[PDB]
Amino acid sequence: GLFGAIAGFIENGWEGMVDGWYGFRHQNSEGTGQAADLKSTQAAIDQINGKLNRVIEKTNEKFHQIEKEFSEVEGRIQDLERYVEDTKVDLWSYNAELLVALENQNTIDLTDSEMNKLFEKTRRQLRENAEDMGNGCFKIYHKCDNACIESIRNGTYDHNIYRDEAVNNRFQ
Amino acid sequence: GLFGAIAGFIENGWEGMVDGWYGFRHQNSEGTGQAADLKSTQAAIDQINGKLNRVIEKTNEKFHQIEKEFSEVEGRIQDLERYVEDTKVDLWSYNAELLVALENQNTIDLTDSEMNKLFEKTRRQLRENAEDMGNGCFKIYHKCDNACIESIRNGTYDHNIYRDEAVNNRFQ
Amino acid sequence: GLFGAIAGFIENGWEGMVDGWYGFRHQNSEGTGQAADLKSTQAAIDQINGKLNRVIEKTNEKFHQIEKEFSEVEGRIQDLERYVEDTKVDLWSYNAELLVALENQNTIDLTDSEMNKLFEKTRRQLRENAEDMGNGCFKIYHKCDNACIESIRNGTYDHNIYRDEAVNNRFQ
Amino acid sequence: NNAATLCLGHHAVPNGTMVKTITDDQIEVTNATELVQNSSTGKICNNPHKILDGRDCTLIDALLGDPHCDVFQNETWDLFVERSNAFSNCYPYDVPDYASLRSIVASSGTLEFITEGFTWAGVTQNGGSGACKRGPANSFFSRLNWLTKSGNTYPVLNVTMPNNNNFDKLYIWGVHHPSTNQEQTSLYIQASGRVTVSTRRSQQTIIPNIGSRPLVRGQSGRISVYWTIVKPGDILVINSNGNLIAPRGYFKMHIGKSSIMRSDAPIDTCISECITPNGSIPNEKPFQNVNKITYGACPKYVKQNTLKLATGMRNVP
Amino acid sequence: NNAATLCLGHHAVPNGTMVKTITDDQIEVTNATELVQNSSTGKICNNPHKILDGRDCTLIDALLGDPHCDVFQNETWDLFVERSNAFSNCYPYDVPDYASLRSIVASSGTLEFITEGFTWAGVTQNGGSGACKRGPANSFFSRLNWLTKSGNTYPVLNVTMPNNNNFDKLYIWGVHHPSTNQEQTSLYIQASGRVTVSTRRSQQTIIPNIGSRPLVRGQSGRISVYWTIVKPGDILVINSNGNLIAPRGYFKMHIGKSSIMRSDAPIDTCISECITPNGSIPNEKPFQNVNKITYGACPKYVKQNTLKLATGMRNVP
Amino acid sequence: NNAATLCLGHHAVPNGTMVKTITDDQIEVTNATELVQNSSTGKICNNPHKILDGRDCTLIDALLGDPHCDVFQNETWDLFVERSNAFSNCYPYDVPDYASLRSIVASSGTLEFITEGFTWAGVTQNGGSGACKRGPANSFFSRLNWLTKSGNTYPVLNVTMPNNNNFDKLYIWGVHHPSTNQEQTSLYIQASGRVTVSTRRSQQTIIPNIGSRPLVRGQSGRISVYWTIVKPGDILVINSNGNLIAPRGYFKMHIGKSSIMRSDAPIDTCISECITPNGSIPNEKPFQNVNKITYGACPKYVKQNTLKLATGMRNVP
Repeated sequence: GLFGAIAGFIENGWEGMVDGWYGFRHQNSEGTGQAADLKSTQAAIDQINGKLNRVIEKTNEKFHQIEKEFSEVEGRIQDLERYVEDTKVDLWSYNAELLVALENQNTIDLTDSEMNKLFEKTRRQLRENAEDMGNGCFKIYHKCDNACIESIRNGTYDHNIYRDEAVNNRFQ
Repeated sequence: GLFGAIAGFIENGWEGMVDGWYGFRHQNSEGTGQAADLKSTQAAIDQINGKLNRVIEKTNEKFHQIEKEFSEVEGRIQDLERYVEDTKVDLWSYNAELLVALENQNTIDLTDSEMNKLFEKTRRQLRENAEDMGNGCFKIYHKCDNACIESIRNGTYDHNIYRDEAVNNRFQ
Repeated sequence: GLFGAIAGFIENGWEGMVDGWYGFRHQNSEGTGQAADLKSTQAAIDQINGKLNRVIEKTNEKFHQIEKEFSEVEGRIQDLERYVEDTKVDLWSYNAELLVALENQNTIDLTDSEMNKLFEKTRRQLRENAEDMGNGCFKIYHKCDNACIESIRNGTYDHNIYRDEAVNNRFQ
Repeated sequence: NNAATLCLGHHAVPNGTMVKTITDDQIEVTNATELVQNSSTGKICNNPHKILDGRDCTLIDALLGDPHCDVFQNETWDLFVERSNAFSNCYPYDVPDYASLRSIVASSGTLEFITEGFTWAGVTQNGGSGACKRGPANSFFSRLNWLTKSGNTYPVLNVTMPNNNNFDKLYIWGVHHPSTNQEQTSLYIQASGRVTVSTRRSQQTIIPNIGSRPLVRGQSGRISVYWTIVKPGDILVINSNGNLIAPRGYFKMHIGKSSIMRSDAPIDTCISECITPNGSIPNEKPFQNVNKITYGACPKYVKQNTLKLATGMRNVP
Repeated sequence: NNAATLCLGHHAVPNGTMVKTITDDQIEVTNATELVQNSSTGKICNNPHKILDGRDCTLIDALLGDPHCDVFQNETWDLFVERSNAFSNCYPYDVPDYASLRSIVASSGTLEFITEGFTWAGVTQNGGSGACKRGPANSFFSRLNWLTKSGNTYPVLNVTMPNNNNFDKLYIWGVHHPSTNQEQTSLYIQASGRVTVSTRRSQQTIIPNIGSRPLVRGQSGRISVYWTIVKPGDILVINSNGNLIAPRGYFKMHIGKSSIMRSDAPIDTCISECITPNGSIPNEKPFQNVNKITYGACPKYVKQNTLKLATGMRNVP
Repeated sequence: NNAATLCLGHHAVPNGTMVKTITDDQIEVTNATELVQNSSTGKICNNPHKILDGRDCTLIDALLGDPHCDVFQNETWDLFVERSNAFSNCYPYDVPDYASLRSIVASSGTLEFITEGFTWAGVTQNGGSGACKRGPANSFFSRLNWLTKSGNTYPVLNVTMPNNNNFDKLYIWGVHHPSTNQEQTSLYIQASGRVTVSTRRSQQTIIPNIGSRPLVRGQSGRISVYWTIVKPGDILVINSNGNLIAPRGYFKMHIGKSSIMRSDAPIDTCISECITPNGSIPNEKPFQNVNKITYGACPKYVKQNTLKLATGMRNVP
């Protein structure tokens, strides 16, 4: 993908996470866990649904048209009837090939965006109290328990509180 | 948007800035201000103008064509005339639906790029003398007055000069 | 481009590099050099080749169609024949204009991605032992010879080894 | 406990799907969806469109009134289904420009027939024939009227019938081409008839053509059929000295969503907007691969049997 | 003063616009622009295209020379505007394949008529009629020549007229169908005429068709009209023993950008490349919603009444 | 040596190419590729399609059997190449609906002719003419049979020929229109002939049309040509009292990829899937600018003479 998060610096996906598309797996003093992140999981499920018939009509409704099969050879006029259809079918057949190829490139890109934007909403919160390991996990350099993590996840985490202690465990 | 700068980490847009699309609002010893940035404001206004008829012709010029309305019922031949038109109109009607949807996705993406590229031309200049607050503003950790800011904005700012003093105010 | 690496923070391209699309030019104690990087040079050459007839058919094969030039004036029926063709030609002529313009925007974007993803696979390896100069080169702050560079390039470089010495040459 | 580890990531699946993009012919994903409809229950749902099963009758024979199509008099349809096994069983005929007569009636969506008091002075009405029996008895197209001689003369017929209505009238009529001159005169006295139906604005004149044709239901003559539309305020005028096969009235013309389809699919009670000759189809998907021929609210025919749209992100187990 | 604060950002607006993208049905933006032209001043600008107002005349009647269309002789147009209120006022007629005759003349863009010395030996020229008056006097189509008998005989006409020109010649002629035999013979002596116009490469033969038609300007006969094109170096040959309505000459044919439109819009002095039956339109926008019928340099007709392209970034006040 | 410098970057070139994207009308790149084919060797490769050079013959004259087209009897083609310099050199003729006759035969892809034992009782077969010579001798279309009188009578011909084959039969025939009545009777005894070819399901009747036409190879009469298709299990019936130009047999009809093209390009030994009237073209590129007329596996005609796709990244020297 274009940012190179999904199948990029992140090796893998978590076949357990039956609660969301993105989220967090923490490892601390008390143990571990795993929780969905609804704000950026909704942002993909709203972009991917309003992308379907943003471009196709309320299913066009047609009635009496031209005949498209023939019992008898007739020449010029039927040549023209057949060619008119053949011409249309090849254009819709291309339009629908290209439609999908573009939508699929975009779907795949907008998700690889949503992952790498969670990573840099988060990297920005943890500020200087931690480090980008380079595998999608940060190493937190302080005592961080079940309400310290939960304050990150719900985007209210206060970095000042742990600022000195975390510069400590880091460089001493 | 795809990088998540505009309506992303940046909360808001400055309804005063009647001088440009991007730019800087500084707050220092002397007070504050606001100035346009023409180099990346031109880069959007050149991408958005050469994107209009990069793809549509010099307006095709047509003359005698086929009749498209009829006083009398006639059957097979008029069936075919009507279908030929109906068929074309639905293809142009789709082409122009998709044209816009693609251009509009792209316009919106190329601008969200231009913002987040100004932020990382700038973050790269200020080097280690300052910090990403996580709201689109850096906190400069030194005395920075009306020609210190203006040296950043015009991309000649020398980071060495303030290097020690700025590591000072930072970590002491 | 969308990330602003190629023709962005990187001024220039190396008209010598007849061995790859991306790679490294190092300058150390022993001297200098230049080596291709095949992993992200292949990633563009695989994206750009499977992008050609991902969307166009196995060249449609047509046989007896309608006549498209005429010796004699005839009126209604020939009006319709000509209009059918004229109508198709203008739709394929648009489709192929738009095809290219979209593919070309994408080619140019996927390469500007591949460069800026090599830079942040690398920036992530060198961790804190070096600094983003802001021109696409890092300044390594330690003794780094012909097997120290080669350990970066082949993505096995161990940052711990040089961690203290490199914090040394850096901040003392 | 003086450090922690926070990990960001994404979901995945055991068995995910392959799709195509602008930059991979194939690439794995978490969910996907099919845009092309490629099957059909094989039945034609009789709702919301009014389906009319022609059974043993083609729309023209129903029109004309082949005795075995009498059940279809004054009928109407959104969709006329014509059946491959249909046959004719009346005097043998042809329709110059049949395809068009068929189309225009199919589109009108009605066979409502209004009888009109044509005065046919000096001739015999209600001719019948051995090709067109009603049980054991000799008969003819219900909507047409075979005018033969009376006495030893057939005068020059000259009649008219104005349109004081606010709809168009479709008049159907024909001309009889006999096989031997024995027959020409045995019926129409004259040597070579002529039929001239006209309005203020148009006309058609037909001379018959004596001669033998392949034999059909014991007959080697033929009736050729023709139609005249008469607009409100216009007039109709029939003028012939022999061989006229006359109309009894007119068909109301309508404007609307009506049409005709050839299919052998059976009719069911169910609901389906889209109809194909292969049977009905769901119209939820934007495309379809069942038949370029359709009727109703239908996906777009394309060539592909499958197209997969990504409904989820890239999948790495 | 030992620190500062630098902020990066973007502009915005109080009232911004909603548009659509691949990923929002609606999303706010700073400026936008309309791609579909959906209105018309309602007038047809007489520049840069040469407009020709047909007024009370259809192109065919102007062609043929209905006396009340004499002002249009030898005229020319880029665009012929035909008016809903036009009428005919000459002998009643029909044109087998009228739509085509109309089209080809409209495309030629000229009514330039060249008179040719046809020698019509043994017959009376310049027949007139009560259906086609010039003031109080009896008259006929200016471009045609009604040949009646002379003495008590109408000989077999056999004439020719080679094309030694480097353009195609359009010959227009007709055949008269009388109502009663009194008239057939009262004019053409013979019992049943015949008209055979031919080139080296083609021919057309028309037998008349006696009989009554609805009555029009005191007439229940009809003239049927036909055309022959004669290429450079080809020859024309007219050959008839009665009922020929003869040409006086030919129409020059041209190749070019000429056409015809039906509209009731009035003609104005202004400049507009694009013309619709609804009146002219600006052609700055790539699309238009005014009419699928157009002429000139015009946007593309589509179904949508509006489409908004983003000319600026996303807007967050 | 207590520090190093690592640089990341990209390749470049001295002379790179300009292309277009959604956001620059021009922008420099490292490699590019042309998607529109705009030239032609100028020759038509005789593989893999079976090309048939008509030379001095049009497909209809080859069909009918103009003596100078005898080499083309029973021939076949995937592609028939008709040459601008072709001429006819037999009795002069016309084909109502020529364009269609031509199309259907071209598509059938064969002139295979099967002779059938037509019994023509009471008449002379093998009429010849001065317009259609075989060396010094008088001749006629090989596939047709001019029936004249015998004794001082021409009886009413009434023949038939069932189709007990599993393919369709194409029957070609005509009607002779003489110039003077001297000729009508000098050949067919009767005053005015008639030709009625029919099946179970259709019929065509043609009255001749005496009169003079421009003179061609010493003749001012004309033969008009007509075709009848006869489906398996159907029957053919010819019925005429004069002027019939009779068939000798039938043409086998085929279904398949066969067609016809007008071109003056010479035929070569080489291989090319795509053929244009301008000569063959390579079909590697998705598009082409050589001709909207094509045959075979061909790129798509478009208007543009060039379109450049980027095969490499952006180029900054």
